Amino acid sequence: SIPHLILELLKCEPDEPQVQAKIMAYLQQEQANRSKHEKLSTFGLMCKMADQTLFSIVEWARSSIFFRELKVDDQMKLLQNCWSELLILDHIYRQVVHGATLNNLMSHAQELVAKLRSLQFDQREFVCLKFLVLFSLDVKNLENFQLVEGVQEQVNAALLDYTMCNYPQQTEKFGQLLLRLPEIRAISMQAEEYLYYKHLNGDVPYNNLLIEMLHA
Amino acid sequence: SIPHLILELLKCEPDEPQVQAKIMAYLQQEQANRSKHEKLSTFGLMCKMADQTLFSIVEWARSSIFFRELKVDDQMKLLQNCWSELLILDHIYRQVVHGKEGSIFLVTGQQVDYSIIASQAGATLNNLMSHAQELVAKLRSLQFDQREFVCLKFLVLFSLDVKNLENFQLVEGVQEQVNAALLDYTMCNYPQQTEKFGQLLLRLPEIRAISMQAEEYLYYKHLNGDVPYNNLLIEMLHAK
Amino acid sequence: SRPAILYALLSS
Amino acid sequence: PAILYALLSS
Repeated sequence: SIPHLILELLKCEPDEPQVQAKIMAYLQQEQANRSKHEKLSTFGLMCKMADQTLFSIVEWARSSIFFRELKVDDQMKLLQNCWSELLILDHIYRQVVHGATLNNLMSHAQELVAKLRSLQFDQREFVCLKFLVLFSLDVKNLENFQLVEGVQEQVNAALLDYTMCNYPQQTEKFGQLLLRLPEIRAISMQAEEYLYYKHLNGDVPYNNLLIEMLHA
Repeated sequence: SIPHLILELLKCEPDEPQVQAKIMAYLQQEQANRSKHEKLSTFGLMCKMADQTLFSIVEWARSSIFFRELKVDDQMKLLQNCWSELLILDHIYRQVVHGKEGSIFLVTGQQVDYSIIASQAGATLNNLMSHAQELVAKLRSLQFDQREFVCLKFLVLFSLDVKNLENFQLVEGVQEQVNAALLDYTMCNYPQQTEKFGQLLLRLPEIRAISMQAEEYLYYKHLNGDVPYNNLLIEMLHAK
Repeated sequence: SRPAILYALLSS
Repeated sequence: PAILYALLSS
Protein backbone atom coordinates (compact mmCIF):
# COMPACT_ATOMS: atom_id res chain seq x y z
CA SER A 1 0.00 0.00 0.00
CA ILE A 2 1.54 3.28 -1.20
CA PRO A 3 0.49 6.91 -0.70
CA HIS A 4 -0.21 8.37 -4.10
CA LEU A 5 2.46 11.03 -3.50
CA ILE A 6 5.17 8.32 -3.26
CA LEU A 7 3.97 6.67 -6.50
CA GLU A 8 4.41 10.03 -8.24
CA LEU A 9 7.90 10.43 -6.76
CA LEU A 10 8.70 6.91 -8.05
CA LYS A 11 7.67 7.92 -11.59
CA CYS A 12 10.39 10.53 -11.52
CA GLU A 13 13.11 7.93 -10.75
CA PRO A 14 15.74 6.93 -13.31
CA ASP A 15 16.60 3.24 -13.75
CA GLU A 16 19.87 3.39 -11.76
CA PRO A 17 21.41 0.09 -13.05
CA GLN A 18 20.99 1.38 -16.62
CA VAL A 19 22.40 4.77 -15.54
CA GLN A 20 25.44 3.13 -13.96
CA ALA A 21 25.97 0.73 -16.94
CA LYS A 22 26.01 3.70 -19.30
CA ILE A 23 28.59 5.43 -17.11
CA MET A 24 30.80 2.32 -16.92
CA ALA A 25 30.53 1.94 -20.74
CA TYR A 26 31.49 5.62 -21.28
CA LEU A 27 34.52 5.29 -18.93
CA GLN A 28 35.64 1.96 -20.40
CA GLN A 29 35.69 3.58 -23.85
CA GLU A 30 37.51 6.70 -22.66
CA GLN A 31 40.16 4.62 -20.86
CA ALA A 32 40.55 2.55 -24.06
CA ASN A 33 41.00 5.81 -26.04
CA ARG A 34 43.90 6.77 -23.70
CA SER A 35 47.52 5.73 -24.31
CA LYS A 36 49.39 3.72 -21.66
CA HIS A 37 51.06 7.03 -20.79
CA GLU A 38 47.88 8.80 -19.95
CA LYS A 39 45.63 6.22 -18.32
CA LEU A 40 43.39 7.34 -15.49
CA SER A 41 44.21 6.18 -11.98
CA THR A 42 41.60 4.36 -9.90
CA PHE A 43 41.06 7.56 -7.99
CA GLY A 44 40.64 9.52 -11.30
CA LEU A 45 38.11 6.91 -12.46
CA MET A 46 36.15 7.13 -9.22
CA CYS A 47 35.95 10.96 -9.58
CA LYS A 48 34.74 10.73 -13.18
CA MET A 49 32.09 8.21 -12.03
CA ALA A 50 30.99 10.81 -9.46
CA ASP A 51 30.88 13.60 -12.06
CA GLN A 52 28.70 11.52 -14.33
CA THR A 53 26.40 10.47 -11.44
CA LEU A 54 26.02 14.18 -10.71
CA PHE A 55 24.77 14.76 -14.26
CA SER A 56 22.22 12.01 -13.67
CA ILE A 57 21.18 13.63 -10.37
CA VAL A 58 20.77 17.06 -11.99
CA GLU A 59 18.71 15.48 -14.81
CA TRP A 60 16.57 13.64 -12.22
CA ALA A 61 15.91 16.88 -10.28
CA ARG A 62 15.27 19.10 -13.30
CA SER A 63 12.59 16.71 -14.59
CA SER A 64 11.02 16.08 -11.20
CA ILE A 65 7.60 17.05 -10.06
CA PHE A 66 7.62 20.24 -8.01
CA PHE A 67 11.26 20.97 -8.63
CA ARG A 68 10.48 21.72 -12.20
CA GLU A 69 8.10 24.55 -11.19
CA LEU A 70 10.94 26.50 -9.52
CA LYS A 71 12.74 29.31 -11.30
CA VAL A 72 16.33 28.46 -12.44
CA ASP A 73 17.93 30.50 -9.68
CA ASP A 74 15.97 28.57 -6.96
CA GLN A 75 16.91 25.23 -8.60
CA MET A 76 20.56 26.32 -8.52
CA LYS A 77 20.44 27.18 -4.82
CA LEU A 78 18.82 23.86 -3.85
CA LEU A 79 21.29 21.76 -5.85
CA GLN A 80 24.33 23.74 -4.60
CA ASN A 81 23.22 22.89 -1.05
CA CYS A 82 22.53 19.12 -1.41
CA TRP A 83 24.65 17.81 -4.32
CA SER A 84 27.10 15.88 -2.09
CA GLU A 85 24.32 14.54 0.19
CA LEU A 86 22.61 13.20 -2.93
CA LEU A 87 25.86 11.53 -4.08
CA ILE A 88 26.29 9.94 -0.64
CA LEU A 89 22.64 8.83 -0.49
CA ASP A 90 23.00 7.29 -3.96
CA HIS A 91 26.17 5.40 -2.84
CA ILE A 92 24.66 4.21 0.46
CA TYR A 93 21.46 2.98 -1.19
CA ARG A 94 23.50 1.08 -3.79
CA GLN A 95 25.49 -0.64 -1.00
CA VAL A 96 22.18 -1.47 0.71
CA VAL A 97 20.72 -3.23 -2.30
CA HIS A 98 23.92 -4.95 -3.64
CA GLY A 99 44.70 6.10 3.19
CA ALA A 100 43.34 7.49 6.43
CA THR A 101 40.74 10.25 6.05
CA LEU A 102 39.33 8.15 3.34
CA ASN A 103 39.20 5.32 5.80
CA ASN A 104 37.29 7.30 8.38
CA LEU A 105 34.88 8.32 5.60
CA MET A 106 34.41 4.72 4.40
CA SER A 107 33.86 3.38 7.91
CA HIS A 108 31.19 6.03 8.67
CA ALA A 109 29.49 5.29 5.34
CA GLN A 110 29.50 1.59 6.20
CA GLU A 111 27.84 2.22 9.57
CA LEU A 112 24.95 3.96 7.72
CA VAL A 113 24.72 1.11 5.23
CA ALA A 114 24.54 -1.52 8.01
CA LYS A 115 21.80 0.46 9.83
CA LEU A 116 19.70 0.85 6.65
CA ARG A 117 20.12 -2.86 5.79
CA SER A 118 18.85 -3.74 9.32
CA LEU A 119 15.76 -1.55 8.83
CA GLN A 120 15.03 -3.13 5.44
CA PHE A 121 15.30 0.29 3.79
CA ASP A 122 13.41 0.13 0.49
CA GLN A 123 12.95 2.10 -2.74
CA ARG A 124 9.80 3.94 -1.59
CA GLU A 125 11.63 5.16 1.54
CA PHE A 126 14.68 6.05 -0.53
CA VAL A 127 12.80 8.36 -2.92
CA CYS A 128 11.17 10.12 0.02
CA LEU A 129 14.58 10.77 1.63
CA LYS A 130 15.93 12.06 -1.71
CA PHE A 131 13.14 14.63 -1.86
CA LEU A 132 13.65 15.64 1.78
CA VAL A 133 17.36 16.14 1.01
CA LEU A 134 16.64 18.09 -2.18
CA PHE A 135 13.97 20.33 -0.65
CA SER A 136 16.10 21.59 2.24
CA LEU A 137 14.96 24.12 4.83
CA ASP A 138 18.69 25.03 5.17
CA VAL A 139 18.62 26.94 1.89
CA LYS A 140 18.59 30.72 2.19
CA ASN A 141 17.39 33.25 -0.22
CA LEU A 142 14.93 31.14 -2.17
CA GLU A 143 12.17 32.96 -3.93
CA ASN A 144 9.71 30.14 -3.32
CA PHE A 145 10.56 28.96 0.17
CA GLN A 146 6.95 27.95 0.63
CA LEU A 147 7.37 25.09 -1.76
CA VAL A 148 10.18 23.73 0.43
CA GLU A 149 7.89 23.91 3.51
CA GLY A 150 5.08 22.08 1.65
CA VAL A 151 7.36 19.36 0.28
CA GLN A 152 8.86 18.87 3.74
CA GLU A 153 5.40 18.60 5.35
CA GLN A 154 3.81 16.31 2.75
CA VAL A 155 6.75 13.99 2.07
CA ASN A 156 7.23 13.53 5.83
CA ALA A 157 3.50 12.68 6.13
CA ALA A 158 3.71 10.26 3.16
CA LEU A 159 6.79 8.56 4.54
CA LEU A 160 5.16 8.14 7.96
CA ASP A 161 1.98 6.73 6.35
CA TYR A 162 4.06 4.39 4.19
CA THR A 163 6.19 3.00 7.07
CA MET A 164 3.25 2.61 9.48
CA CYS A 165 1.23 0.73 6.84
CA ASN A 166 4.03 -1.35 5.27
CA TYR A 167 6.30 -1.98 8.28
CA PRO A 168 3.93 -1.84 11.27
CA GLN A 169 6.23 -4.19 13.28
CA GLN A 170 8.90 -1.46 13.26
CA THR A 171 7.01 1.09 15.28
CA GLU A 172 9.91 3.59 15.07
CA LYS A 173 10.98 3.13 11.44
CA PHE A 174 9.94 6.63 10.36
CA GLY A 175 11.98 8.25 13.17
CA GLN A 176 14.91 5.93 12.67
CA LEU A 177 15.10 6.84 9.00
CA LEU A 178 14.96 10.60 9.61
CA LEU A 179 17.79 10.28 12.10
CA ARG A 180 20.05 9.22 9.24
CA LEU A 181 19.63 12.56 7.49
CA PRO A 182 22.00 14.57 9.74
CA GLU A 183 24.39 11.62 9.38
CA ILE A 184 24.31 11.93 5.61
CA ARG A 185 24.99 15.62 5.91
CA ALA A 186 27.97 14.98 8.19
CA ILE A 187 29.47 12.33 5.87
CA SER A 188 28.90 14.55 2.80
CA MET A 189 30.85 17.37 4.52
CA GLN A 190 33.68 14.88 5.29
CA ALA A 191 33.69 13.75 1.66
CA GLU A 192 33.81 17.37 0.37
CA GLU A 193 36.71 18.21 2.74
CA TYR A 194 38.60 15.13 1.46
CA LEU A 195 37.88 15.97 -2.20
CA TYR A 196 38.79 19.65 -1.63
CA TYR A 197 42.21 18.63 -0.30
CA LYS A 198 42.90 16.36 -3.34
CA HIS A 199 41.73 19.24 -5.54
CA LEU A 200 44.23 21.70 -3.97
CA ASN A 201 46.91 19.08 -4.79
CA GLY A 202 45.62 19.03 -8.40
CA ASP A 203 44.72 15.30 -8.38
CA VAL A 204 40.99 15.54 -9.16
CA PRO A 205 39.92 15.41 -12.80
CA TYR A 206 38.49 18.86 -13.39
CA ASN A 207 36.78 21.15 -15.89
CA ASN A 208 33.66 19.25 -14.90
CA LEU A 209 30.49 19.49 -12.82
CA LEU A 210 31.99 17.77 -9.74
CA ILE A 211 34.71 20.47 -9.42
CA GLU A 212 32.25 23.34 -9.89
CA MET A 213 30.16 22.08 -7.00
CA LEU A 214 33.16 21.76 -4.70
CA HIS A 215 34.04 25.39 -5.44
CA ALA A 216 30.56 26.92 -5.24
CA SER B 1 86.46 37.89 -26.18
CA ILE B 2 83.06 38.16 -24.46
CA PRO B 3 81.08 41.46 -24.28
CA HIS B 4 80.84 42.73 -20.70
CA LEU B 5 77.01 42.66 -20.93
CA ILE B 6 77.04 38.91 -21.77
CA LEU B 7 79.24 38.24 -18.69
CA GLU B 8 76.58 39.98 -16.56
CA LEU B 9 73.71 38.03 -18.23
CA LEU B 10 75.63 34.80 -17.55
CA LYS B 11 75.45 35.54 -13.76
CA CYS B 12 71.67 35.08 -13.96
CA GLU B 13 72.01 31.44 -15.06
CA PRO B 14 70.93 28.80 -12.50
CA ASP B 15 73.34 26.02 -11.54
CA GLU B 16 72.25 23.25 -13.91
CA PRO B 17 73.12 20.26 -11.68
CA GLN B 18 71.23 21.81 -8.72
CA VAL B 19 68.12 22.44 -10.85
CA GLN B 20 68.27 18.90 -12.28
CA ALA B 21 68.58 17.39 -8.80
CA LYS B 22 65.79 19.60 -7.41
CA ILE B 23 63.24 18.82 -10.13
CA MET B 24 64.11 15.10 -10.24
CA ALA B 25 63.66 14.93 -6.40
CA TYR B 26 60.40 16.87 -6.55
CA LEU B 27 58.95 14.49 -9.14
CA GLN B 28 60.16 11.41 -7.22
CA GLN B 29 58.56 12.64 -3.96
CA GLU B 30 55.32 13.64 -5.70
CA GLN B 31 54.89 10.12 -6.98
CA ALA B 32 56.12 8.45 -3.70
CA ASN B 33 53.56 10.36 -1.63
CA ARG B 34 50.70 9.02 -3.75
CA SER B 35 49.10 5.60 -3.10
CA LYS B 36 49.01 2.98 -5.83
CA HIS B 37 45.40 4.10 -6.49
CA GLU B 38 46.35 7.70 -7.25
CA LYS B 39 49.69 7.52 -9.09
CA LEU B 40 50.42 10.20 -11.71
CA SER B 41 50.53 9.13 -15.35
CA THR B 42 53.61 9.81 -17.42
CA PHE B 43 51.64 12.71 -18.93
CA GLY B 44 50.91 14.14 -15.46
CA LEU B 45 54.57 13.81 -14.40
CA MET B 46 55.73 15.58 -17.57
CA CYS B 47 53.28 18.39 -16.87
CA LYS B 48 54.63 18.80 -13.33
CA MET B 49 58.15 18.72 -14.76
CA ALA B 50 57.22 21.64 -17.09
CA ASP B 51 55.60 23.45 -14.13
CA GLN B 52 58.86 23.17 -12.07
CA THR B 53 60.89 24.32 -15.11
CA LEU B 54 58.61 27.37 -15.29
CA PHE B 55 59.33 28.14 -11.63
CA SER B 56 63.04 28.00 -12.45
CA ILE B 57 62.49 30.33 -15.44
CA VAL B 58 60.70 32.86 -13.22
CA GLU B 59 63.58 32.72 -10.74
CA TRP B 60 65.96 33.41 -13.65
CA ALA B 61 63.95 36.45 -14.83
CA ARG B 62 63.76 37.84 -11.25
CA SER B 63 67.56 37.77 -10.87
CA SER B 64 68.11 40.23 -13.79
CA ILE B 65 68.46 43.95 -12.91
CA PHE B 66 66.70 44.74 -16.23
CA PHE B 67 63.62 42.78 -15.16
CA ARG B 68 63.67 44.37 -11.67
CA GLU B 69 63.45 47.84 -13.28
CA LEU B 70 59.89 46.88 -14.25
CA LYS B 71 56.86 47.22 -12.02
CA VAL B 72 55.25 43.85 -11.11
CA ASP B 73 52.42 44.42 -13.62
CA ASP B 74 54.94 44.87 -16.50
CA GLN B 75 56.87 41.83 -15.25
CA MET B 76 53.64 39.78 -15.44
CA LYS B 77 52.79 41.01 -18.95
CA LEU B 78 56.26 39.99 -20.23
CA LEU B 79 56.15 36.53 -18.60
CA GLN B 80 52.58 35.91 -19.82
CA ASN B 81 53.65 36.75 -23.39
CA CYS B 82 56.71 34.46 -23.57
CA TRP B 83 56.35 31.66 -21.02
CA SER B 84 55.87 28.87 -23.61
CA GLU B 85 58.62 30.26 -25.85
CA LEU B 86 61.09 30.17 -22.96
CA LEU B 87 60.07 26.59 -22.10
CA ILE B 88 60.56 25.58 -25.74
CA LEU B 89 63.88 27.46 -26.09
CA ASP B 90 65.14 25.86 -22.84
CA HIS B 91 64.13 22.40 -24.15
CA ILE B 92 65.73 22.97 -27.58
CA TYR B 93 69.03 24.20 -26.04
CA ARG B 94 69.04 21.18 -23.72
CA GLN B 95 68.88 18.89 -26.81
CA VAL B 96 71.60 20.85 -28.62
CA VAL B 97 73.97 20.37 -25.71
CA HIS B 98 73.03 17.05 -24.01
CA GLY B 99 70.76 15.31 -26.50
CA LYS B 100 71.64 12.11 -28.34
CA GLU B 101 70.11 11.62 -31.79
CA GLY B 102 67.38 9.03 -31.26
CA SER B 103 66.19 10.29 -27.88
CA ILE B 104 65.03 13.31 -25.81
CA PHE B 105 67.02 14.63 -22.82
CA LEU B 106 64.74 15.92 -20.03
CA VAL B 107 65.52 18.60 -17.39
CA THR B 108 65.64 15.69 -14.87
CA GLY B 109 68.48 14.06 -16.84
CA GLN B 110 66.27 11.21 -17.99
CA GLN B 111 66.28 10.21 -21.65
CA VAL B 112 63.28 9.16 -23.74
CA ASP B 113 63.59 7.25 -27.00
CA TYR B 114 61.93 9.07 -29.90
CA SER B 115 60.41 5.79 -31.23
CA ILE B 116 58.35 5.63 -28.02
CA ILE B 117 56.80 8.99 -29.03
CA ALA B 118 56.42 7.76 -32.61
CA SER B 119 54.54 4.62 -31.56
CA GLN B 120 52.65 5.91 -28.50
CA ALA B 121 51.84 9.60 -29.16
CA GLY B 122 49.17 11.15 -31.39
CA ALA B 123 49.80 13.22 -34.52
CA THR B 124 49.98 16.61 -32.74
CA LEU B 125 52.70 15.68 -30.25
CA ASN B 126 54.67 13.86 -32.97
CA ASN B 127 54.53 16.87 -35.25
CA LEU B 128 55.59 19.11 -32.32
CA MET B 129 58.51 16.80 -31.52
CA SER B 130 59.75 16.52 -35.11
CA HIS B 131 59.54 20.32 -35.64
CA ALA B 132 61.53 20.75 -32.41
CA GLN B 133 64.15 18.22 -33.60
CA GLU B 134 64.45 20.19 -36.90
CA LEU B 135 65.33 23.33 -34.86
CA VAL B 136 67.77 21.38 -32.70
CA ALA B 137 69.58 20.15 -35.85
CA LYS B 138 69.72 23.66 -37.36
CA LEU B 139 71.01 25.14 -34.09
CA ARG B 140 73.59 22.43 -33.64
CA SER B 141 74.81 23.12 -37.18
CA LEU B 142 75.14 26.82 -36.32
CA GLN B 143 77.25 25.93 -33.24
CA PHE B 144 74.72 27.62 -30.93
CA ASP B 145 76.41 28.07 -27.56
CA GLN B 146 75.60 29.07 -23.97
CA ARG B 147 76.41 32.77 -24.43
CA GLU B 148 74.17 32.96 -27.46
CA PHE B 149 71.46 30.96 -25.62
CA VAL B 150 71.43 33.51 -22.80
CA CYS B 151 71.19 36.40 -25.30
CA LEU B 152 68.22 34.68 -27.01
CA LYS B 153 66.44 34.17 -23.64
CA PHE B 154 66.69 37.92 -23.00
CA LEU B 155 65.46 38.80 -26.49
CA VAL B 156 62.45 36.50 -26.04
CA LEU B 157 61.58 37.79 -22.54
CA PHE B 158 62.03 41.51 -23.25
CA SER B 159 59.68 41.45 -26.22
CA LEU B 160 58.59 44.48 -28.22
CA ASP B 161 55.32 42.70 -29.13
CA VAL B 162 53.83 43.30 -25.67
CA LYS B 163 51.47 46.29 -25.67
CA ASN B 164 50.38 48.32 -22.64
CA LEU B 165 53.77 48.15 -20.91
CA GLU B 166 54.31 51.14 -18.60
CA ASN B 167 58.08 51.05 -19.15
CA PHE B 168 58.36 50.29 -22.86
CA GLN B 169 61.60 52.27 -22.97
CA LEU B 170 63.31 49.69 -20.78
CA VAL B 171 62.35 46.87 -23.18
CA GLU B 172 63.60 48.89 -26.17
CA GLY B 173 66.90 49.38 -24.30
CA VAL B 174 67.34 45.68 -23.60
CA GLN B 175 66.64 44.84 -27.26
CA GLU B 176 69.23 47.41 -28.35
CA GLN B 177 71.97 46.33 -25.90
CA VAL B 178 71.41 42.56 -26.27
CA ASN B 179 71.29 42.59 -30.08
CA ALA B 180 74.52 44.66 -30.10
CA ALA B 181 76.30 42.31 -27.65
CA LEU B 182 75.13 39.20 -29.51
CA LEU B 183 76.36 40.63 -32.82
CA ASP B 184 79.85 41.45 -31.33
CA TYR B 185 80.05 38.03 -29.72
CA THR B 186 79.17 35.99 -32.86
CA MET B 187 81.57 37.97 -35.07
CA CYS B 188 84.44 37.66 -32.55
CA ASN B 189 84.01 33.98 -31.72
CA TYR B 190 82.71 32.38 -34.93
CA PRO B 191 84.36 34.43 -37.76
CA GLN B 192 84.09 31.43 -40.08
CA GLN B 193 80.28 31.46 -39.96
CA THR B 194 79.91 34.85 -41.60
CA GLU B 195 76.06 35.05 -41.28
CA LYS B 196 75.76 33.44 -37.80
CA PHE B 197 74.06 36.39 -36.09
CA GLY B 198 71.35 36.61 -38.75
CA GLN B 199 70.90 32.82 -38.89
CA LEU B 200 70.57 32.43 -35.12
CA LEU B 201 67.81 35.06 -35.04
CA LEU B 202 65.89 33.35 -37.85
CA ARG B 203 65.17 30.61 -35.26
CA LEU B 204 63.09 33.03 -33.15
CA PRO B 205 59.92 33.03 -35.33
CA GLU B 206 60.31 29.23 -35.59
CA ILE B 207 60.39 28.96 -31.79
CA ARG B 208 57.34 31.25 -31.57
CA ALA B 209 55.43 28.99 -34.01
CA ILE B 210 56.32 25.78 -32.14
CA SER B 211 55.41 27.44 -28.83
CA MET B 212 51.93 28.37 -30.14
CA GLN B 213 51.29 24.78 -31.33
CA ALA B 214 52.50 23.60 -27.89
CA GLU B 215 50.09 25.94 -26.01
CA GLU B 216 47.24 24.71 -28.21
CA TYR B 217 48.12 21.07 -27.46
CA LEU B 218 48.40 21.73 -23.69
CA TYR B 219 45.18 23.76 -23.71
CA TYR B 220 43.31 20.92 -25.35
CA LYS B 221 44.67 18.49 -22.69
CA HIS B 222 43.57 20.96 -20.03
CA LEU B 223 39.98 21.04 -21.42
CA ASN B 224 40.01 17.26 -21.11
CA GLY B 225 40.84 17.71 -17.41
CA ASP B 226 44.24 16.01 -17.75
CA VAL B 227 46.81 18.67 -16.75
CA PRO B 228 47.63 18.80 -13.00
CA TYR B 229 46.39 22.18 -11.84
CA ASN B 230 46.54 24.75 -9.04
CA ASN B 231 50.04 25.50 -10.28
CA LEU B 232 52.07 27.93 -12.41
CA LEU B 233 51.56 26.04 -15.65
CA ILE B 234 47.70 26.29 -15.51
CA GLU B 235 47.96 29.91 -14.44
CA MET B 236 49.95 30.81 -17.58
CA LEU B 237 47.56 28.79 -19.73
CA HIS B 238 44.77 31.03 -18.36
CA ALA B 239 46.68 34.33 -18.81
CA LYS B 240 45.26 37.26 -20.69
CA SER C 1 31.51 32.35 -9.21
CA ARG C 2 28.24 30.69 -10.28
CA PRO C 3 28.75 27.01 -11.43
CA ALA C 4 28.66 27.44 -15.25
CA ILE C 5 27.88 23.81 -16.17
CA LEU C 6 25.10 23.52 -13.61
CA TYR C 7 23.59 26.82 -14.78
CA ALA C 8 23.71 25.67 -18.42
CA LEU C 9 22.03 22.35 -17.58
CA LEU C 10 19.20 23.99 -15.63
CA SER C 11 18.69 26.79 -18.19
CA SER C 12 18.19 24.53 -21.22
CA PRO D 1 47.30 35.38 -11.45
CA ALA D 2 47.90 34.61 -7.74
CA ILE D 3 50.86 32.20 -7.91
CA LEU D 4 52.89 34.38 -10.31
CA TYR D 5 52.06 37.57 -8.39
CA ALA D 6 53.16 35.89 -5.13
CA LEU D 7 56.44 34.80 -6.71
CA LEU D 8 57.21 38.27 -8.11
CA SER D 9 56.15 40.14 -4.93
CA SER D 10 58.22 38.03 -2.52
